[PDB]
Amino acid sequence: HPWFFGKIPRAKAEEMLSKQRHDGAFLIRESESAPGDFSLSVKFGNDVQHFKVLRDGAGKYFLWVVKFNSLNELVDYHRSTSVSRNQQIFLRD
Ligand SMILES: NC(=O)C[C@H]1NC(=O)C2(CCCCC2)NC(=O)[C@H](CC(=O)O)[C@@H](c2ccc(C(C(=O)O)C(=O)O)cc2)/C=C/C[C@@H](Cc2cccc3ccccc23)CNC1=O
Ligand SMILES: NC(=O)C[C@H]1NC(=O)C2(CCCCC2)NC(=O)[C@H](CC(=O)O)[C@@H](c2ccc(C(C(=O)O)C(=O)O)cc2)/C=C/C[C@@H](Cc2cccc3ccccc23)CNC1=O
Repeated sequence: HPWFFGKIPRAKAEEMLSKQRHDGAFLIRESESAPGDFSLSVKFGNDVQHFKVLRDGAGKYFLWVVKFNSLNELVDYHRSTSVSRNQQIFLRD
Protein backbone atom coordinates (compact mmCIF):
# COMPACT_ATOMS: atom_id res chain seq x y z
CA HIS A 1 0.00 0.00 0.00
CA PRO A 2 0.98 3.83 0.41
CA TRP A 3 3.50 2.79 3.18
CA PHE A 4 5.11 0.57 0.60
CA PHE A 5 8.25 2.08 -1.10
CA GLY A 6 9.71 -0.93 -2.95
CA LYS A 7 13.39 -0.73 -3.75
CA ILE A 8 14.19 2.51 -1.85
CA PRO A 9 17.72 1.75 -0.33
CA ARG A 10 18.10 1.59 3.46
CA ALA A 11 20.10 4.82 3.46
CA LYS A 12 17.58 6.81 1.59
CA ALA A 13 14.88 5.32 3.67
CA GLU A 14 16.65 6.70 6.74
CA GLU A 15 17.28 10.05 4.98
CA MET A 16 13.47 10.28 4.34
CA LEU A 17 12.02 9.26 7.72
CA SER A 18 14.62 11.39 9.45
CA LYS A 19 12.95 14.49 7.80
CA GLN A 20 9.51 13.52 9.31
CA ARG A 21 7.67 14.88 12.33
CA HIS A 22 6.43 12.13 14.66
CA ASP A 23 7.64 8.98 16.12
CA GLY A 24 6.41 5.90 14.38
CA ALA A 25 6.54 7.40 10.88
CA PHE A 26 7.32 4.35 8.77
CA LEU A 27 7.54 2.57 5.55
CA ILE A 28 8.11 -1.02 4.32
CA ARG A 29 10.66 -1.77 1.57
CA GLU A 30 12.32 -4.77 0.06
CA SER A 31 15.14 -6.18 2.10
CA GLU A 32 18.66 -5.02 1.16
CA SER A 33 20.06 -8.49 1.45
CA ALA A 34 17.19 -10.91 1.12
CA PRO A 35 15.42 -11.66 -2.10
CA GLY A 36 11.66 -11.66 -1.58
CA ASP A 37 11.91 -10.31 1.97
CA PHE A 38 10.74 -7.01 3.40
CA SER A 39 12.16 -4.50 5.99
CA LEU A 40 10.22 -2.12 8.06
CA SER A 41 12.05 1.26 8.74
CA VAL A 42 10.61 3.39 11.58
CA LYS A 43 11.38 6.90 12.69
CA PHE A 44 11.70 6.99 16.47
CA GLY A 45 12.99 10.18 18.06
CA ASN A 46 16.71 10.47 16.91
CA ASP A 47 17.33 7.23 14.82
CA VAL A 48 15.50 4.97 12.28
CA GLN A 49 14.91 1.48 13.37
CA HIS A 50 14.95 -1.33 10.98
CA PHE A 51 12.99 -4.60 11.49
CA LYS A 52 13.13 -7.67 9.29
CA VAL A 53 9.51 -8.72 8.42
CA LEU A 54 9.70 -12.44 9.62
CA ARG A 55 7.92 -15.32 7.99
CA ASP A 56 7.10 -18.75 9.34
CA GLY A 57 6.56 -22.05 7.59
CA ALA A 58 2.97 -21.31 6.80
CA GLY A 59 3.93 -18.08 5.14
CA LYS A 60 2.51 -15.74 7.79
CA TYR A 61 4.09 -12.43 8.70
CA PHE A 62 5.26 -11.13 11.99
CA LEU A 63 7.89 -9.01 13.76
CA TRP A 64 8.32 -11.10 16.81
CA VAL A 65 6.96 -14.14 18.50
CA VAL A 66 4.74 -13.00 21.33
CA LYS A 67 5.24 -15.53 24.23
CA PHE A 68 6.17 -15.11 27.83
CA ASN A 69 8.37 -16.77 30.39
CA SER A 70 5.85 -16.11 33.26
CA LEU A 71 2.39 -15.23 34.13
CA ASN A 72 3.67 -11.82 35.44
CA GLU A 73 5.23 -11.10 32.14
CA LEU A 74 1.99 -12.03 30.39
CA VAL A 75 -0.05 -9.68 32.70
CA ASP A 76 2.30 -6.76 32.24
CA TYR A 77 2.11 -7.08 28.54
CA HIS A 78 -1.65 -7.03 28.48
CA ARG A 79 -1.94 -3.91 30.81
CA SER A 80 -1.24 -1.85 27.58
CA THR A 81 -2.16 -4.43 24.95
CA SER A 82 -5.68 -5.65 24.54
CA VAL A 83 -6.48 -9.20 25.81
CA SER A 84 -9.33 -9.30 23.29
CA ARG A 85 -9.00 -9.65 19.47
CA ASN A 86 -12.13 -7.69 18.51
CA GLN A 87 -12.62 -5.34 21.70
CA GLN A 88 -10.17 -3.03 23.58
CA ILE A 89 -9.61 -4.55 27.14
CA PHE A 90 -6.83 -4.22 29.89
CA LEU A 91 -6.57 -4.52 33.88
CA ARG A 92 -7.24 -4.73 37.50
CA ASP A 93 -8.50 -5.82 41.11
N1 LIG B 1 11.95 -8.28 13.28
C1 LIG B 1 13.06 -8.04 13.87
O1 LIG B 1 13.97 -7.60 13.06
C2 LIG B 1 13.19 -8.28 15.47
C3 LIG B 1 14.71 -8.19 15.32
N2 LIG B 1 15.55 -7.05 15.54
C4 LIG B 1 15.87 -6.25 16.52
O2 LIG B 1 15.69 -6.45 17.63
C5 LIG B 1 16.43 -4.85 15.98
C6 LIG B 1 15.13 -3.99 16.05
C7 LIG B 1 15.29 -2.48 15.67
C8 LIG B 1 16.23 -1.91 16.74
C9 LIG B 1 17.58 -2.63 16.56
C10 LIG B 1 17.49 -4.17 16.87
N3 LIG B 1 16.97 -4.97 14.60
C11 LIG B 1 17.96 -5.73 14.13
O3 LIG B 1 18.51 -6.60 14.73
C12 LIG B 1 18.58 -5.63 12.71
C13 LIG B 1 19.66 -4.55 12.80
C14 LIG B 1 20.16 -3.83 11.62
O4 LIG B 1 19.48 -2.81 11.36
O5 LIG B 1 21.25 -4.24 11.08
C15 LIG B 1 17.56 -5.90 11.64
C16 LIG B 1 17.84 -5.71 10.19
C17 LIG B 1 19.00 -6.26 9.62
C18 LIG B 1 19.16 -6.00 8.27
C19 LIG B 1 18.21 -5.25 7.59
C20 LIG B 1 18.48 -5.10 6.14
C21 LIG B 1 18.28 -6.35 5.24
O6 LIG B 1 17.25 -7.03 5.12
O7 LIG B 1 19.25 -6.65 4.52
C22 LIG B 1 17.78 -4.01 5.46
O8 LIG B 1 18.00 -2.85 5.94
O9 LIG B 1 17.09 -4.29 4.43
C23 LIG B 1 17.06 -4.75 8.16
C24 LIG B 1 16.88 -5.03 9.45
C25 LIG B 1 17.29 -7.40 11.67
C26 LIG B 1 17.93 -8.45 12.20
C27 LIG B 1 17.38 -9.90 12.01
C28 LIG B 1 17.09 -10.99 13.17
C29 LIG B 1 17.75 -12.41 13.03
C30 LIG B 1 17.23 -13.02 11.73
C31 LIG B 1 15.98 -13.52 11.78
C32 LIG B 1 15.40 -14.05 10.63
C33 LIG B 1 16.00 -14.07 9.39
C34 LIG B 1 17.28 -13.55 9.30
C35 LIG B 1 17.85 -13.56 8.05
C36 LIG B 1 19.14 -13.07 7.83
C37 LIG B 1 19.84 -12.52 8.92
C38 LIG B 1 19.20 -12.49 10.23
C39 LIG B 1 17.92 -13.04 10.40
C40 LIG B 1 17.37 -10.51 14.56
N4 LIG B 1 16.72 -9.25 14.83
C41 LIG B 1 15.46 -9.41 15.24
O10 LIG B 1 14.95 -10.50 15.24
N1 LIG C 1 -5.52 -9.64 11.19
C1 LIG C 1 -6.31 -9.94 12.18
O1 LIG C 1 -6.36 -9.33 13.21
C2 LIG C 1 -7.20 -11.20 11.96
C3 LIG C 1 -7.13 -12.33 13.08
N2 LIG C 1 -6.12 -12.56 14.14
C4 LIG C 1 -6.18 -12.38 15.42
O2 LIG C 1 -7.25 -11.99 16.01
C5 LIG C 1 -4.84 -12.66 16.04
C6 LIG C 1 -3.66 -11.86 15.54
C7 LIG C 1 -3.99 -10.45 16.08
C8 LIG C 1 -4.17 -10.50 17.64
C9 LIG C 1 -5.25 -11.44 18.10
C10 LIG C 1 -4.95 -12.87 17.55
N3 LIG C 1 -4.41 -14.05 15.44
C11 LIG C 1 -5.18 -15.14 15.37
O3 LIG C 1 -6.44 -15.08 15.46
C12 LIG C 1 -4.89 -16.61 15.06
C13 LIG C 1 -4.90 -17.72 16.11
C14 LIG C 1 -4.86 -17.49 17.58
O4 LIG C 1 -5.27 -18.42 18.40
O5 LIG C 1 -4.19 -16.53 18.04
C15 LIG C 1 -4.51 -16.85 13.59
C16 LIG C 1 -3.47 -17.81 13.26
C17 LIG C 1 -3.74 -19.12 13.02
C18 LIG C 1 -2.72 -19.97 12.65
C19 LIG C 1 -1.34 -19.67 12.55
C20 LIG C 1 -0.33 -20.78 12.14
C21 LIG C 1 -0.77 -21.21 10.71
O6 LIG C 1 -1.28 -20.28 9.98
O7 LIG C 1 -0.75 -22.44 10.20
C22 LIG C 1 1.07 -20.26 12.24
O8 LIG C 1 1.66 -20.26 13.32
O9 LIG C 1 1.58 -19.69 11.29
C23 LIG C 1 -1.08 -18.35 12.82
C24 LIG C 1 -2.13 -17.46 13.12
C25 LIG C 1 -5.95 -17.30 13.18
C26 LIG C 1 -6.74 -16.64 12.32
C27 LIG C 1 -8.22 -16.98 11.88
C28 LIG C 1 -9.24 -15.86 11.99
C29 LIG C 1 -10.67 -16.38 11.65
C30 LIG C 1 -10.84 -16.46 10.13
C31 LIG C 1 -11.06 -15.29 9.34
C32 LIG C 1 -11.16 -15.32 7.97
C33 LIG C 1 -11.00 -16.55 7.34
C34 LIG C 1 -10.77 -17.68 8.06
C35 LIG C 1 -10.65 -18.88 7.38
C36 LIG C 1 -10.38 -20.07 8.08
C37 LIG C 1 -10.33 -20.07 9.48
C38 LIG C 1 -10.41 -18.86 10.19
C39 LIG C 1 -10.66 -17.71 9.46
C40 LIG C 1 -9.36 -15.23 13.39
N4 LIG C 1 -8.20 -14.31 13.65
C41 LIG C 1 -8.35 -13.15 13.08
O10 LIG C 1 -9.29 -12.92 12.37
